Amino acid sequence: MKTFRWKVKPGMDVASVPSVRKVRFGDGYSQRAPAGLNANLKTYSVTLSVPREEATVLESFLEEHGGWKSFLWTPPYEWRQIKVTCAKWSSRVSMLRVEFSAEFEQVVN
Amino acid sequence: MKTFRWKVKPGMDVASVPSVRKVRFGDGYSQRAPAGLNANLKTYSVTLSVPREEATVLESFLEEHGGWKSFLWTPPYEWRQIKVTCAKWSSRVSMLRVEFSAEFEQVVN
Amino acid sequence: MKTFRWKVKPGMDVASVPSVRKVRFGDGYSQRAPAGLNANLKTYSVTLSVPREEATVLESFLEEHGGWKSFLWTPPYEWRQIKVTCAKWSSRVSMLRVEFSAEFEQVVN
Amino acid sequence: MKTFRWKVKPGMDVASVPSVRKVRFGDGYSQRAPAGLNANLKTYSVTLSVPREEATVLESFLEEHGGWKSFLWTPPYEWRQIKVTCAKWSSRVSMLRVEFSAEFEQVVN
Amino acid sequence: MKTFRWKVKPGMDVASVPSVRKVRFGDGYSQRAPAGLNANLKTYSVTLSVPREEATVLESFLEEHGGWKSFLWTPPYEWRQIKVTCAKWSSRVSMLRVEFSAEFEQVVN
Amino acid sequence: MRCMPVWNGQTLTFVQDRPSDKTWTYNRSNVVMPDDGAPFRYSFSALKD
Amino acid sequence: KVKVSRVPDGVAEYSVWELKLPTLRQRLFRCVSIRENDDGTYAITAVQH
Amino acid sequence: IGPAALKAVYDMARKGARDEIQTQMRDGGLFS
Amino acid sequence: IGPAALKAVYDMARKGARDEIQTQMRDGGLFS
Amino acid sequence: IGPAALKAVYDMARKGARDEIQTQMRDGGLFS
Amino acid sequence: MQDIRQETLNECTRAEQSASVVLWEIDLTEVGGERYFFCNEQNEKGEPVTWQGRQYQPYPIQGSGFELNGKGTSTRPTLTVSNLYGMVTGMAEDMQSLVGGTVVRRKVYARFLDAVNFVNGNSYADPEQEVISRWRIEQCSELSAVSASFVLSTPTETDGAVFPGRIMLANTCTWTYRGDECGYSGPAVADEYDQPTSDITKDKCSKCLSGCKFRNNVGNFGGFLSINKLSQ
Amino acid sequence: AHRAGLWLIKTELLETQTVDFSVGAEGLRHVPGDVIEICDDDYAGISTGG
Ligand code: SF4
Repeated sequence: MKTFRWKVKPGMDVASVPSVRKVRFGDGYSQRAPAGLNANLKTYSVTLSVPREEATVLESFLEEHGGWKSFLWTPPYEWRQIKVTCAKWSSRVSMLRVEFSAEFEQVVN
Repeated sequence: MKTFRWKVKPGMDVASVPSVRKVRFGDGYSQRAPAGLNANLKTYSVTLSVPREEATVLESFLEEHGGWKSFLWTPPYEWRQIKVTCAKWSSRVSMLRVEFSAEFEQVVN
Repeated sequence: MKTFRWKVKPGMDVASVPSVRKVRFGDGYSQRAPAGLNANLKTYSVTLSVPREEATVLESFLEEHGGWKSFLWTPPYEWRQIKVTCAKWSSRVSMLRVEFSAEFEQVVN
Repeated sequence: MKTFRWKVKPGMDVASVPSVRKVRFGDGYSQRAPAGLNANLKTYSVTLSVPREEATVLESFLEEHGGWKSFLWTPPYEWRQIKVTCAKWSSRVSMLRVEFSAEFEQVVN
Repeated sequence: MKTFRWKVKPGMDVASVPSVRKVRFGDGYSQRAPAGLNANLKTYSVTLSVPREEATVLESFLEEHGGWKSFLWTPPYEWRQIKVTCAKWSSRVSMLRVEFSAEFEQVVN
Repeated sequence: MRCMPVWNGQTLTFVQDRPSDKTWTYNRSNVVMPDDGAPFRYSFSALKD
Repeated sequence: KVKVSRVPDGVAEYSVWELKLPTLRQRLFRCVSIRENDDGTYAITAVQH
Repeated sequence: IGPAALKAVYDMARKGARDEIQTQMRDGGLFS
Repeated sequence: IGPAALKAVYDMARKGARDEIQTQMRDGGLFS
Repeated sequence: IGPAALKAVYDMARKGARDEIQTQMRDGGLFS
Repeated sequence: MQDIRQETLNECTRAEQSASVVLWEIDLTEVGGERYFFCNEQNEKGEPVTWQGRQYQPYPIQGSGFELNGKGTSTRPTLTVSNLYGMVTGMAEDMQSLVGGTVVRRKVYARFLDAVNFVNGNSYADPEQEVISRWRIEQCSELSAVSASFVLSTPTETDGAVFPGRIMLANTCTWTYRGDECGYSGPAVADEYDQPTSDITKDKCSKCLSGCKFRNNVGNFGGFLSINKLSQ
Repeated sequence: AHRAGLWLIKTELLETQTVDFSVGAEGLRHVPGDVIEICDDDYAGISTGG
């Protein structure tokens, strides 16, 4: 499995929405319990800035995996290696730099 | 049950909406009555910033509870201990500090 | 019936939507007539600024009535005592002050 | 019927949309015809400001008509007396003056 | 096939979203696979400004192709000739120059 | 015997068609006003019915 | 304002009143369905009697 | 707009189904 | 989105009802 | 919200139609 | 009219009212289980709601669709109750899907609720004010890890019933064994395969003429012998 | 038999109207078969209730 070696920019947004089972009719008694083992999987909203020449390498790396294959990446948030998948990314070309925006989703497999 | 220790940055938003049963008659007359035996429950919305090293502790604390376990916390609004549960949260990772944004619902359980 | 003795801040918004029965197909002849006697009931959007210590009293006053019970209040707009109900209110706690937002609805009963 | 005497602030918006019957054929050919015998009716949107003491008079005037009676008014746009009905209106109560915002639709009745 | 000659101003947005077939199992396990045999296709969004006299040439060129014919063009992003088609476009006419906005979808046909 | 068998809350009761006196009066203030503005909606039987 | 012959005991404010003229004829009805609703209201259907 | 739209559409679908059956019952329809 | 959505959903419900009745009419259905 | 809403409403209408037919078939309904 | 008490009607009339509480009771005595009490909310003191002495337990349960109409089909209300913790599964594996038991529903205004619930007590407490209705569970439409949904029905339903109900058969007896009509009460005689036995546990009539002759009870035979000669 | 036919004829000649309305929080008293009176101001044209 290939690894992601590029460096992210300030402002990463880590969104966590745990999966839970809750039952509550109206305002009555409420019961909650977890849905599974790996309930909490975070999605990292990263931002990358690379020159004009090095945009092709990053674009090729993200394209060859597609939305299916998963690569290793070590988030700066917690410094523990995880397996993520990039399903969508948008590039804003400038005169001397290219800015990338993507969402990496943690996966178990 | 463990207690929430970290402090909350100013700007906390306390939103409370009671539940009532309304019937609207012909000429502006009406019937109003409370829906349930128990009093209403508030939804404190908080924002707090912690250093980069201490962000892992808070993230792990919120992660272990999932979205189904409740922890004690004394809101600055009224200064009385209550039971709150955090269903979802997010963080924005700057250079020196991490800023968490979460909505603490109140549950009587 | 308890009374509301607090003072509102500039910008109070009075919205009136008279209840009327109108029938008109396409661009044809149109007929209009009132729906009932107390057709026009105004809803007042108020904002209150009170210190940290006095927030508990106002919050208790609004919570005790709930969305059902109605209290007496004399608006600064027309200076005539009316019966209103507060169905929702939100607090924004700051370092030294607390700011309240609420909607008072005139009721006949 | 009573006449609207108060004056309007600059910024009046006059929106006139006719009603037509269109059929779009194959290659850009079409059929167009007016829907009704009578001419279209404009929808003047006005805003006006009055002192605190004179706000009650205007509010009572708009209140007695409800949303079903029409009053004469000479818009500055064309300077010809017409028949208008105010279905809804709002007011923002400042410290010295009250600002009304309303939509006077034109009716032939 | 005709080739696109006019140049694109900075700020070009390249959006690429692959197509995948995802199934989410119980405990966070999943199945991922590409939907189709062919690689994904990007959708460049461009903005270009040309003088008033040259605006007619570009407008006629884009009108000739309609929304069904494709023309060759070499994006500055990667510098490899591709087949693109413009389904819709717009232009804002100033005093001296006309500014166009269009989205060039990539088609393998 | 022209009675409609309806299940009351607790027992199965039979409602016959014989003259009876009124129970309660509902004016325009007792009934709910819909957004349409019509408290009561009346409908009639068909010609061929 | 009216002036009734006698005032029944404890006629509270906001209580329903009806005027029964001798000229007008009563409009009776017969319930056939009462659909309990979640809002706390009941939908009542009737047929002429 | 959430499950409430689905529930409302289900109620309207059931009403339409009853109306269609009653329409088809009369002379000329499928059930006649 | 106003009553127009209700009317459109009602028309689609009636169409679905006719289609379902015709589907159940053939061999193996409820009406067979 | 596009044709997908129409397809979903059509599916819900068909489900409601089947449910209504099965409800009517039992004792007291139109089909009984 | 239901004979509702006067105080309940006075409460219904008023403009501002107290909370309306529905108290569910699921009875499984006829099937063979125990009666279970549930309620949707806790009281003001964070304890189970106490009505009379029952002390209904807090549990997420909702019942919707109740109606009073005799023109068309039966009513068939719906009741939804959650089993995140697996209670409904435990009742359904054991008591055969909770089919046949009774469900009783009471509507009591919170004004008349027992004085134990409120921290300051209730001076208007009156245990006689309630509205009761009985239904019978019909089916378990769904059972999952999140919730479980039953469909109720009236106790007097006519779906599988045919009126005359008694068939004239040539070789088979329709009575119930040792019942009122068979009128046999004596020592165990034979098995259901006309094999001699003496144990009382495995004594069953075969509903055949030999099975009846084992009892010397030919007089009360349900069937009518030698019809098949005439029907032929 | 004649009365059985006459009942249909008379009930379909005389009673030809139905009404539908909603009554809130005090419908506990009603069960099918109750006979109620409707005082509609718009129908009669004169104020009869309040
Ligand atoms: S066959 Fe004889 S003993 Fe057996 S059930 Fe019938 S009547 Fe009773």
